[PDB]
Amino acid sequence: WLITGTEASCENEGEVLHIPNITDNPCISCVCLNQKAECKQEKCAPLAEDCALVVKQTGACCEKCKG
Repeated sequence: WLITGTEASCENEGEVLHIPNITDNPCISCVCLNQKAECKQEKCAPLAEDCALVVKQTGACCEKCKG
C-alpha cells in the first residue's frame, strides 16, 4: 500500500522529517529519531504583551519583544 499511515519513518538517526500537521509551524520540526519523526514544538513568552518587539527574524520561530 502506498500509505505509510499517521506515523512517519526515516532512515537516518537524528536528521529531519518535516510533517505538515506537525512541522506546519516553524516552531515544529522533526528529527529522524529511532526511524521516527522526533518532532518537537517551540514556544516562547512575550514581554510587554503589546511590546514593540525588539526581537524577531523574517523566518525564525521564537521571538522576544520590547521594541
